[PDB]
This record gives sequence, structure tokens and C-alpha cells, in this order.
Amino acid sequence: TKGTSSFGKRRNKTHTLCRRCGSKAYHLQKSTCGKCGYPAKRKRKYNWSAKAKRRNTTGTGRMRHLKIVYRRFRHGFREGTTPKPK
Amino acid sequence: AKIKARDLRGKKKEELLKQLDDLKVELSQLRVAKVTGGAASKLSKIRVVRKSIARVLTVINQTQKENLRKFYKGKKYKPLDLRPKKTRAMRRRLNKHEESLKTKKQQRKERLYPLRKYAVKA
Amino acid sequence: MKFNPFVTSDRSKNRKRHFNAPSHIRRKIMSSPLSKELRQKYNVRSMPIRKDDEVQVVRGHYKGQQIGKVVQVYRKKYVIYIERVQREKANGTTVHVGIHPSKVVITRLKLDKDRKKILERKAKSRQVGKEKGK
Amino acid sequence: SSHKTFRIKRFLAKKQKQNRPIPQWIWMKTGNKIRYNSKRRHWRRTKLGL
Amino acid sequence: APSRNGMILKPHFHKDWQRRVATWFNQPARKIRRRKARQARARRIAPRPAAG
Amino acid sequence: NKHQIKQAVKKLYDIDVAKVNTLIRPDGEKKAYVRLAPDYDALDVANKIGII
RNA sequence: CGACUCUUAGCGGUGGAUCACUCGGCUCGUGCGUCGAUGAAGAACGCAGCUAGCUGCGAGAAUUAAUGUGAAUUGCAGGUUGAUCAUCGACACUUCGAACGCACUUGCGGCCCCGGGUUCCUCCCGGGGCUACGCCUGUCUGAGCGUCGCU
RNA sequence: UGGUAGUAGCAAAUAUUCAAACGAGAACUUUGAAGGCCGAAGUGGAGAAGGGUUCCAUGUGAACAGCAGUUGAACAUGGG
RNA sequence: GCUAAAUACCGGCACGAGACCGAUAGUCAACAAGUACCGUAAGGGAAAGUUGAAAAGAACUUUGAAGAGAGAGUUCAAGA
RNA sequence: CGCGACCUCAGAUCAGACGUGGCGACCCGCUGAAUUUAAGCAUAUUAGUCAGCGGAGGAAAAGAAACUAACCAGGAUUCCCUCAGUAACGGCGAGUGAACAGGGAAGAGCCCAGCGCCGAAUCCCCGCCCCGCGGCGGGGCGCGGGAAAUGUGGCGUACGGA
Ligand SMILES: [Mg+2]
Ligand SMILES: [Mg+2]
Ligand SMILES: [Mg+2]
Ligand SMILES: [Mg+2]
Ligand SMILES: [Mg+2]
Ligand SMILES: [Mg+2]
Ligand SMILES: [Mg+2]
Ligand SMILES: [Mg+2]
Ligand SMILES: [Mg+2]
Ligand SMILES: [Mg+2]
Ligand SMILES: [Mg+2]
Ligand SMILES: [Mg+2]
Ligand SMILES: [Mg+2]
Ligand SMILES: [Mg+2]
Ligand SMILES: [Mg+2]
Ligand SMILES: [Mg+2]
Ligand SMILES: [Mg+2]
Ligand SMILES: [Mg+2]
Ligand SMILES: [Mg+2]
Ligand SMILES: [Mg+2]
Ligand SMILES: [Mg+2]
Ligand SMILES: [Mg+2]
Ligand SMILES: [Mg+2]
Ligand SMILES: [Mg+2]
Ligand SMILES: [Mg+2]
Ligand SMILES: [Mg+2]
Ligand SMILES: [Mg+2]
Ligand SMILES: [Mg+2]
Ligand SMILES: [Mg+2]
Ligand SMILES: [Mg+2]
Ligand SMILES: [Mg+2]
Ligand SMILES: [Mg+2]
Ligand SMILES: [Mg+2]
Ligand SMILES: [Mg+2]
Ligand SMILES: [Mg+2]
Ligand SMILES: [Mg+2]
Ligand SMILES: [Mg+2]
Ligand SMILES: [Mg+2]
Ligand SMILES: [Mg+2]
Ligand SMILES: [Mg+2]
Ligand SMILES: [Mg+2]
Ligand SMILES: [Zn+2]
Repeated sequence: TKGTSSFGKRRNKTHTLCRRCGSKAYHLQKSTCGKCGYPAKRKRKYNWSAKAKRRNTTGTGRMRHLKIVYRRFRHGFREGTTPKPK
Repeated sequence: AKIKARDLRGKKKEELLKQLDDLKVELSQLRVAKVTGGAASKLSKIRVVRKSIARVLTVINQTQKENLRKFYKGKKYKPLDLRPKKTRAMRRRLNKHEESLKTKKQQRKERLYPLRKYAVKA
Repeated sequence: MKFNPFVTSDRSKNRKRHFNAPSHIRRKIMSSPLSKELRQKYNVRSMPIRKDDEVQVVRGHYKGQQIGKVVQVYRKKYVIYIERVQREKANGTTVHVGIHPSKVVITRLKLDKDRKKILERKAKSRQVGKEKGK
Repeated sequence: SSHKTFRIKRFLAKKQKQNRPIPQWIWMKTGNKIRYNSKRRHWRRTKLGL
Repeated sequence: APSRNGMILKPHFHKDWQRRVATWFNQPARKIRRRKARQARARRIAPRPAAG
Repeated sequence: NKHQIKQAVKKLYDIDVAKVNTLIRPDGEKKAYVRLAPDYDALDVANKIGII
């Protein structure tokens, strides 16, 4: 009964979706995330999995504010000035 | 017709508000027409009304914030949103006045021994 | 040969910049040469194609001396449609055949306030260039 | 489960709205290579995770 | 397995030397950069000797 | 909220609201049933706001 | 003759090998070399007339304002005193997330000020602004059979 | 991509028959009749976990439901 | 206790080039790719480019319910 | 008993600020193996390397001798060639392995504590007025508040200084 019959008792999930990383790895009993460590203030990151690091980096997602900062840099972060009107 | 922002800035706040609500009413009834199922004229006009609403809100916000910073132009402590939003490192950087401050020791050192302009014959 | 190190000579990059150019660059790229009368009048060799210009066809199956007005400028396909350069479909409906602006000669310009100032600027630039030559 | 949480129900809502087929007018575009929606999900083949 | 006759060698390649190797493919570029900085310095101090 | 829906309907259409029952559809949007006061008639309100 | 099997050729079925194309990679080099509590990276959810993915965007939601340019976008409808694109310095930018009123079900609060009730008389509803830890300077409130001076 | 090979097999839990209807086509859908089974610790009626639109109606029969299907927990439209 | 310069750069922005690779090659990824998909999780992780100059994407007739054929027509070419 | 100071420690949704986290190719500090080699293997080797943790910058670190030399002496730090696969370390086995001088790139020097001398001659904050303010500063008025004598500022630091 080690195999197929044992597989019939899968009816209570262990992990749920994390509210920080978005992956389904937030352990309920441990109350911690196995993908990014949500309760820990520092993002889980190890150098022995380069692929895992690359899957979620600075350039992976939207870069909602950073890409705006990139195009502001080429003008030197101007503030308070507008082009002359017609 | 085609509402544009050039003639909206001169309008006062209450008139802009009493135009914005009418735009909201027209957008709502256009949405009702879309759900019921009508001609493509209302469907096309939905985008126009939404952009007109966006442009009116933009003008209202620009005038409001311009008046706010005009009010806080001369004061020493100004609200954070009105403060210049540059990079965090640049804000934490010392200002030109502080970085230009020079102690009396190096002031008199430069006084007594300035960098001269010299040349040597071949 | 080109000497500016900030201008590409790579085939792949040039093709990418051509097939992904924005519409305001598509307008400048899709420019047609002016007629001999037009160039000797306005001193301009070529101009961007517009919606309401009378043009001919120089190369292709529809080439000839007949004059037709453009009806629309389909800049997405690098194509313009002419007044009577068209063919029938299977069902009998007539649809225009795309013609590249490179094989189109402008006969009469639909000059406007902006069109006139563009021509004057181009004429001025080429006149000062010729004067600088000698 | 009939006792769905708000976040899970919202997640299922998005997946259901994503599961609809591609409209028939899109594949008439010029720069189009989408012959069909390849990311369709069926409740008997893929269990969506969770 | 040494051959019949020859030197005994002790190469220092037993570490992971490939991970830390410096290549001089930027040598002419660095020469030009030094030259441009040197000329820029020379024109900055207009009457002063270039060598300092 | 149900109170917000009741107040919004009252201000937008000048009709008294008896009660509100709200559910969230499987598509994500919230469907709200607005039971009006006995004086008003839903048929008249519907045909004067557009839906018919 | 016939049927079947074997060898070759023609043609017809797979199957995409070779060849030619390449808006893609790899490498070298150059200049620059900037994230974040004024809320980063990331994640979630939404936004198109017809829209799934991608891309873009954030309730102003395939974008607003301004500037440059100057007659389009386009798969189908619809409507020069500036359509579309590019630039982008003004405005705005939902929910989690170092995430910050407590925990993470999105529940339960507290304080102050407004609008509905009242006509401040207390509830109740809606709206607006604060309530995370550590830590520097100053301010206030303090405590000590700590050191004191006077009665 | 071949020989195997149109082969192995499509044999756990008694069982189907008749007439009509739609339909181009029926051993398989629907109706009616008959004969049966589960036999109230059920092949019944309702929950929790789990799944997430599989629930309902119409249309299609391209692909799947190891035969076929006028049927579907299939596909497309709209609801709930 | 402070201090530029010459020095390092496989992260990032914008660039130029190649005695390199040419879709089983080259980054895993030339395409809706760290996507689909599997594992509870850490993680693992693909296949997949070529109509035509222009869709001009085959009007119309004929058998069949249709898949799909026989004519006809577009194209220099449907032996695209 | 009380009042008023000083000192140590609290509470503040007190006024004004700062740190939190991310990328992490390059850099700084710490921790840190086993594969492998030695034809086995324990010292060694792999190796101050991988893995792990912390902290930044546009570069970082280092840096102006408690130096190198023993010559007729040089003179901050850093990087290239060379010294050199050398001195040297090593079950003296496998193997490991610098530095000085020399030629270049660059080249820039300095500041406190202490000893002292000047009425704390110093500095911070809040109120008001003027000027420009999208790197909140300059001038003036406050018997305004505070820090500081348990030491601020000027002269001044090994090359002498007063
Ligand atoms: Mg468990
Ligand atoms: Mg870490
Ligand atoms: Mg001093
Ligand atoms: Mg040039
Ligand atoms: Mg031998
Ligand atoms: Mg020199
Ligand atoms: Mg930085
Ligand atoms: Mg949508
Ligand atoms: Mg605009
Ligand atoms: Mg404009
Ligand atoms: Mg609970
Ligand atoms: Mg058989
Ligand atoms: Mg069976
Ligand atoms: Mg039941
Ligand atoms: Mg059903
Ligand atoms: Mg079957
Ligand atoms: Mg230092
Ligand atoms: Mg070259
Ligand atoms: Mg391929
Ligand atoms: Mg091939
Ligand atoms: Mg490949
Ligand atoms: Mg292939
Ligand atoms: Mg092919
Ligand atoms: Mg091929
Ligand atoms: Mg041929
Ligand atoms: Mg061919
Ligand atoms: Mg405070
Ligand atoms: Mg940090
Ligand atoms: Mg060994
Ligand atoms: Mg061995
Ligand atoms: Mg051994
Ligand atoms: Mg050792
Ligand atoms: Mg060691
Ligand atoms: Mg060590
Ligand atoms: Mg490491
Ligand atoms: Mg430093
Ligand atoms: Mg010294
Ligand atoms: Mg030295
Ligand atoms: Mg060693
Ligand atoms: Mg030396
Ligand atoms: Mg002193
Ligand atoms: Zn997580």
C-alpha cells in the first residue's frame, strides 16, 4: 500500500501562495515561505542556484519606477523646469 | 465639441467641477447604452468621454498643486510631495554651500601660496 | 565610406531600425522624388508623400503617363494607394494595389502652411550648400 | 471547496477570464502569427496548481 | 609518466586559474585613453610643462 | 459597502432604497440587488434610466 | 498468364534533411556608470468599442498635460485653432511587498476634523489626516534612602 | 519511419427486448411498454476536504470521450 | 584621522565592431520563453522561423450533410 | 516635610532629521570545506578557493614610513614589465612560492589629540524683516532658548612650533 493507494490521501495542501513572492510555497504550519522567506525582512537569495536568482531579478518584472529613473538620468533629474510654450 | 485643455485652465474650480460631473453622467449613460447594445457611435464616444474626464482632472490637479507650491514658495518647511523628488543618494548628498565651506586654515594657505602660472624656456 | 563611429553600418541593425521605425520616421522614409518641373521650380529633389498628392508610377506593371491622386498612405506596409491604380478581386470588388513611394513621382503638391515652410527650408539649405561649394 | 477565501476566489476569477478563446478578428492583422490560443486550460488535464 | 630525457617541470596550474585570467584585448584602447587624458591635461595647463 | 451603494443610488437617481443584497460574481465584479421603497416602481425607474 | 516476394525506373503519399535567407545569439571594445520610508526590486489585481497572450498603463488605467514634428491609426466600425508618433521637464500612479495602527481572514481598532442623522444629544453612515522599530539634536512631563544648598 | 500487425486485445461486479419520434444516417439519444439490478452499512437523497465554472439553456459535430454516437463532464455562445 | 590620479567590471543605460554561430548551430529562449508543462516544496524546464512582389487567400457551376473532390479563376508559378 | 540645582535613567502620535530593503559584474570585513593530486593515505595539495554572512561606491581598498636598504644611498599609495618560477617553504615528496633594486602609467599633499597662548574669542535651534530659492542659504534685529569649562573656535603637528 506504499504507492497508488497511498496517493489517495492527498486532500490537505501544505503550502499556499505567498503574499510577497507570489509563488505557492508559503508554508502554513511553519508560517514561512520556502521561496523568498516572507516573514524574514531579507529576500531569500543563494549563489548556488544561478538559475533561481535569474528567474527573479531587478530586470525581470515591470521596473515600474527604475525605468523612469533611467530616462531621468540622461537629463540629470531636472525638476521645476518646462519647455517654453508656443 | 472636442474639449481641449487650452481653454480649461482659465476656467474656475466650480465650473470645472460642474463640467466634470456632466462628463461623468454622460460616461455612465454611454456605459448603459453599451451594456444594452446600441450603435457603434456610443461605443466610440466612450473613449472620448473618458479621455475628456482625464484631461479635466489633470487640469484641476495641476492648478491645485501649482497654487499649493506658490503658497509654500517662500516658506522654510514645505510638504514632502512639494519637495524635489530626485534620487535618494542625491538628496542625502551635501549641498553646494556646505561642500564649498572651507576652513580658515586652508583659506589662508591658499591666500599665502596660490597656484602660479609659469612656463619654462626650452 | 562612413567615418562617424556613432552611425551603424551593420545590416542587421539597419534592417531592425527600418522595420521597427515609428510612424513619424516612416513618414520621412516614405518620400517620393519630385517631377522635373517641381524640382526646377521649388529646388527640392524629394518630399515625403502625403494623402492628397497627384502622382504617377515609374516602375511596375501599372507604370505609365497617367496621373492619379493618392487616397491614403498605408505607412504600416510602406505602401500608398492611388486613385485608379487598382485591380478586381475574385468576387468582382475592386481593391487598390500597394505601390512603394520609391517608384512614385509627384506631379502636383498639396501645398499647405507647413508644406511651404518645409520646401523653403530645404531650398535654403541646398542654396547655402551650393554657395559654400564655390 | 464551497468555503473559498476572497483571494483564492479572485485568483480563480482571473484564471476563468483568461481561459476564454481568442476573438476571430485578431488573426486578420498584418503582423500576426497567433493561429490559436496555446495557453488554454482545461479542468481535467491541468489542475491550475493551488 | 616522464619521457626518456627532458626537464622536470612544476607548472603552477593546479589551481582554478581559468576563473581568474586577465586578457590584454583592451591594451590599445587603454593606450588611447591614456593619450587623450594626457593631452587633455596638457591643454588644461596651457603654459606649464606637460611632464609636470 | 451596502451603505455606500444605497447612498450612491439615492443620490444618482433620487429613489429611496429599501435594502441592498450584494454578491461577488465568479468573474470578479460585484452584483448588487437594490430593493427600492414601495412608493417607487422599478419598471418606471428602469425605463427612464435607459435599461429596457 | 493470375496472386505474392524481390531489383530498377516514372509518378504519387509521409518527413523535414540539404541549400539560401536572419528584426537572434556569442565574444571584444567604448562612453556613462543613477534604486529605496517624497515608499525600491518583486508580486497580486484590474484598464481597450469589438481583446485571450504579449506589450503598455494604473480608477485620469494600450494612457493625461506640455514640447518637437506635421495629415494619420488601421482587422472591422465611429468621429491644420493640430490626427498619429517621438521626446518627456508638469500631473497622477489600486493592493501586498524593508511595508509602517495589530495579525494577515482582509477582520478588529484608537485619536482629530468635516459632510449625511442630529440641527452636538449621544449613537450610526460616508469622507479626509495620523497611530512600525531603532536612533541624533532640541522641548515637555517626570523618577531616584545618587550628590547637594536653604528652611 | 518499418517487420511484428490489421496482431495482442477492447472478458471484474447476472441483461436486455419491442414500437415510435428527431435525425441524412440508430445495438448505443429521447419517449412508451416489458423484463432486470442496486435492496434503506445502496448503483438513493445531502455534506466537510479537495477541484473551480465541471452547474443551466441553445447551436456544432472540426478534434477527444480506446466502437459509434442525433449524447457529453467535448467545442462556441450567454446566464447562474 | 582625511585625500583625486593612474587600477578592477561576465550587474545596469546607450553604443560600435567581428577571419564567430546560421534554427539538432548559436544564450535555455531569433516566435505570446524562464512561457507552456511536472513536482507539496526547494526547484526542473522544452518543442516551435520561412505562402506570395502584391492576398491577388481561389468569384461562380456541379455530387455529397460535411470533411472533401471535378470544373473555373488569381499568379510567371498552385509543379507556392 | 518642602523648595531649587547637578548627575543617572525613563515616557512621549512632542518639533526637526536619519537607518531598515534590493541589484550585487567589480570591491571591503568575517567564516569557510570536500571533490582532486600525492598512482594508497593521515602532513601537505585543491585552498583564504567554492558555499555561507555582513557593508558600499562609481569605482572600492590602500596611502603619505614605528619604510626599503647597508650602497657614492633612495623616499606616499596603486597598476604593467622585470626581479622569478628565484630566495625560501614542503611525509624537503607531490608541489607551493614572495620581496628589494630598476624601467614605466599616474603623481598631491595634509589635518587633529597632546604642550601651550587668546574674557568660549565657538557652535546648534526657534521668533521677525529683506534677498534668491525645484542642491533652504546670505545680511540684519531678538536682556530669545540651548550645547559647551568633564574644553568649542583661532595660532599650531615631527618637514619643528610658539
Ligand atoms: Mg502539514
Ligand atoms: Mg543575503
Ligand atoms: Mg585646527
Ligand atoms: Mg554624417
Ligand atoms: Mg610512453
Ligand atoms: Mg610622468
Ligand atoms: Mg549606486
Ligand atoms: Mg481584458
Ligand atoms: Mg495631449
Ligand atoms: Mg501635442
Ligand atoms: Mg483566522
Ligand atoms: Mg483479435
Ligand atoms: Mg472492463
Ligand atoms: Mg445529489
Ligand atoms: Mg451538464
Ligand atoms: Mg470512439
Ligand atoms: Mg582612508
Ligand atoms: Mg574596427
Ligand atoms: Mg526549429
Ligand atoms: Mg533546417
Ligand atoms: Mg536552440
Ligand atoms: Mg524543427
Ligand atoms: Mg516550412
Ligand atoms: Mg526549413
Ligand atoms: Mg517554379
Ligand atoms: Mg516556389
Ligand atoms: Mg514627532
Ligand atoms: Mg544594504
Ligand atoms: Mg590520492
Ligand atoms: Mg588515482
Ligand atoms: Mg583512496
Ligand atoms: Mg597550509
Ligand atoms: Mg591554506
Ligand atoms: Mg584565514
Ligand atoms: Mg562567495
Ligand atoms: Mg577611499
Ligand atoms: Mg608622518
Ligand atoms: Mg614599493
Ligand atoms: Mg599556499
Ligand atoms: Mg619597485
Ligand atoms: Mg582646543
Ligand atoms: Zn514568498
